[PDB]
Amino acid sequence: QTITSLDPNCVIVFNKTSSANEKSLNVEFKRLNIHSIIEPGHDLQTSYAFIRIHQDNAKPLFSFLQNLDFIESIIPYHDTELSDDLHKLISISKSKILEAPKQYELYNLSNLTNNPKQSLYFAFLQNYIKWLIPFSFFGLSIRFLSNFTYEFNSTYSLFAILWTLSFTAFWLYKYEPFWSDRLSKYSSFSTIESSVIMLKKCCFIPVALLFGAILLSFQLYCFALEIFIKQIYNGPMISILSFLPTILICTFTPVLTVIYNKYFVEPMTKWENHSSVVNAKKSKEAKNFVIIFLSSYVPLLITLFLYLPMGHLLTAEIIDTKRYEDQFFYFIVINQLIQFSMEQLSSSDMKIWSKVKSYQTDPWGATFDLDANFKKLLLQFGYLVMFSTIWPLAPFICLIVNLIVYQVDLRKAVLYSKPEYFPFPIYVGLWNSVLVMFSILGCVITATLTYMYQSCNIPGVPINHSWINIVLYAVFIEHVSVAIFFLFSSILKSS
Amino acid sequence: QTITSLDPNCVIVFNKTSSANEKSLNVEFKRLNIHSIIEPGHDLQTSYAFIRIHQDNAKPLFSFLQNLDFIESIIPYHDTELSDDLHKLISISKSKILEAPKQYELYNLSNLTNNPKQSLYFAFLQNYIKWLIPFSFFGLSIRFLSNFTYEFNSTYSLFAILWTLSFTAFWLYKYEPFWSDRLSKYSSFSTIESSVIMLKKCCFIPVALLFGAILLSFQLYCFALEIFIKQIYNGPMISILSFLPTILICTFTPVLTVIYNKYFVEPMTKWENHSSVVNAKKSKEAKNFVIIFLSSYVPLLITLFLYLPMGHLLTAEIIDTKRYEDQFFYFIVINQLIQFSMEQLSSSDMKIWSKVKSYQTDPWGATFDLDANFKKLLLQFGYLVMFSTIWPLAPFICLIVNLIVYQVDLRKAVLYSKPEYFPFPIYVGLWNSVLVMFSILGCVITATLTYMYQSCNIPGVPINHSWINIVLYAVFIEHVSVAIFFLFSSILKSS
Repeated sequence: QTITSLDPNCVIVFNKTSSANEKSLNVEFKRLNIHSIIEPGHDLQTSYAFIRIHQDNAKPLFSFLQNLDFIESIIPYHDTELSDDLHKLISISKSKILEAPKQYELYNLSNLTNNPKQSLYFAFLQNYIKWLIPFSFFGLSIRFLSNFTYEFNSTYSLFAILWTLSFTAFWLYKYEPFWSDRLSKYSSFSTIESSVIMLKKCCFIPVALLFGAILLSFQLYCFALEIFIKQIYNGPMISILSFLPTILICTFTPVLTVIYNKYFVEPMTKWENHSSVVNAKKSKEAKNFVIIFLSSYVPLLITLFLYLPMGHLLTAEIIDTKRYEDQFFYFIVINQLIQFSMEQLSSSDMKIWSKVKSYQTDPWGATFDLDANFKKLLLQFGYLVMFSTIWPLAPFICLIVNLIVYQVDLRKAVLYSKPEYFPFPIYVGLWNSVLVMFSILGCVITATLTYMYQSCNIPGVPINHSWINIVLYAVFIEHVSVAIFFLFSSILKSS
Repeated sequence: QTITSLDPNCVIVFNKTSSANEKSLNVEFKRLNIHSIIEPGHDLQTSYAFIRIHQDNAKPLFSFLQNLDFIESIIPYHDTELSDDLHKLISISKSKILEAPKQYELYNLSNLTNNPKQSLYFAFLQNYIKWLIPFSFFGLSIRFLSNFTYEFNSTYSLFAILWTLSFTAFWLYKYEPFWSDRLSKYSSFSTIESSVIMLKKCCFIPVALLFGAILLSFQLYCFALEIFIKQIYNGPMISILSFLPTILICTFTPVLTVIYNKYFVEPMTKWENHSSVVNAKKSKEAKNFVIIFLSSYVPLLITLFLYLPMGHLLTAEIIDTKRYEDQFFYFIVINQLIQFSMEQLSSSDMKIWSKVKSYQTDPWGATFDLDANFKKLLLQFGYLVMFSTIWPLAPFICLIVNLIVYQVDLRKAVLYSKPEYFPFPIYVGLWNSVLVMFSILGCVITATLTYMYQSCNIPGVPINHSWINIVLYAVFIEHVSVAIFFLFSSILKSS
């Protein structure tokens, strides 16, 4: 018998160190009911177990495997016909690439892959693209038909606020209920398988605040150094010194992140002692999102809320009128492009063996990480909601990047990602609250920015207002946005 | 057979105009299974039906009554043993009146009467008294031990904010879930027995805003008239003209609310066309709370936030240093006292007949109104949360009034109120959101008042700050309070 003729439904990868003992021999007798073949693993301390299971002899095998406690991992490998079906789904997906993804495609993927975790992220991306199409069209129209005042235009900002609140409410209370119903409704088997915890988690707030203060102070100092070298420093090599601010932040941020995770995030997450590992990973992601937030948006907020307004004060011991334009260009086009760029057995038996090996070793063969894929989308959303009023072409670039990212991620998560959910039944959370916070913050910042710079004294865009009126308007916009979001949430929840 | 020997468990009161037709005989024929006695009602167009039911022949009778559509009301009248037990419970309640009511008494009351609404209201009052006892002791201590600066003391204000947030969170997420579990857990029979509705309700927001603007403008005009009369008016009858402001406000508020209800609240509520009459009553109460809020809290807010600070500005075309003191005294002692003050058959057969008469006619015999009894408590809570920093004796007066009100309301709702829930099983909402709003607003107002008047230039208590810092502090306190409330809610909900 050969692996190809077997058409395995699952691989029981165990450490070959334990398979040196006859436990691997014993599990063969335990598998007297279903065919199995054992082959050496990727390394000398692993050995694959290509087995085929049905809906009948599924629960006993996993009930044994739970107590076996000598298995490295378990993968619900796709068989030949399922692999062909998913290849055909991908082939249908690649055609009409420029067109928005269609809902019925996601239903086929959810019925075939049976992965609610993938379905949730892909539904979020589909909703994002569908809502971004009208925003992209509106941005193009306001940029071209109303090119006279394409920067900080009142109508575009009203549309941005309304679109942000409506999209957040619609996703939270009209689509996410349906799609997350599949998280527990199907929940066939994730192959991975109280108040004191919340009290302990609250104790990390001062630590996050302190580290955010450290990061903010360093970034402010780096901005001061950059403005120094670019305005009032008269050295010969201007260009060479211009790289110092970028390398300084690009070397301090990873160091701060690594010390943060090594000494604060990991020990405190261990101290919390979460029941399930998924909760521990979610808590670590939530704690680590503060650094990402303060490293992604802080430079633009410093350039906009400070620098441009208060530059005239710091003349004693001419501001760049277009600094924010190129900064936003770099953070909305170049940065997203970079992120996309960096992120004796027979031939068929060897193909299956290499597929399992890629599932176990290669970075693209790792299991679908919903958190790391939601984080990039939410960061792009924050960029599109907080600063699209600067450049109305941000929705269009975001839409194009989203289409490319969707077409790449579908292929990766379907063909190469290690499966997690079996077809046969056997025995979002943080990114919603972060999305809501991003929506409110984006509405506030957009309204405040357009109040500030609609009649700004800087040519081609100081403020004809005071530091009191701006803050009062920001508070008013925050309150009105919260009220509008509450009304939308109630209206959509009643359905 | 006599009514006393019958010991009725329920009265089927039907209109005697319909009982002129032989339907009174038809229901008697249906009542061939359980004993029944029919007597003339309170008026010539009503007739009582003293009947006794058990858990067996109860559902068919009530299904007949539902199909009958000629009944006036149905009352689960207490029998002799239940009446004696409730009399004993009241007799136990009256003793230890000055002591806080005990939980086992409420457990006995809920087991005997089986009324979830009464249990909920009395649980709220019990929790309120229990939480107000330490606040009362703290107020006494700060008034007497720290009498030097008893007005607007920082420690008392911090305690007020913390106590408010903790009380709201504890009631919402530790006691209310348990007590409201009995709302549907028992739910034996209330004898009374979607997106378009929410959209239609939202259309009333501009109407409420317009009416609130009208009321606020009128109250501001009357405040200006009062300050003119008492400060810049040199007429002979200074005392007689002092009554005119109060007379004007007390005649304009009732006509304003009567036109509000007759022209706006009723037509719009009918337009929404709520399925249940309970929802209609709740919606009518919610819209009418804006007028009550603006009639109760605005004058003190006008006296504190305005008048005292800006009195010097309006000197041209000496402010009362104790105006707010006497106003708070009147609104926290006298007003609550006024509210409490203003709010051939045998002898036993006559007693039962008169009891049914009182159930059907007398105002104290009306069914227990949870909304009208929650509203008074919430208004007192709003006063105590917004303005107790002025006079630290407010918690003590509130506790005394609450104990008296509880001892009166237990007797009323137990002995005299018409019952709604049967023992045999047969086939809060607005005041929580209002409570949370009162908590946040009270924290904000207390903090702002303490900031303003701790170092006020008015003797015996202009502001050493500006109109910017005060608003900034108010916004900061609102955000901090909402964050603290969210943390408390999460901590208590995880349990």
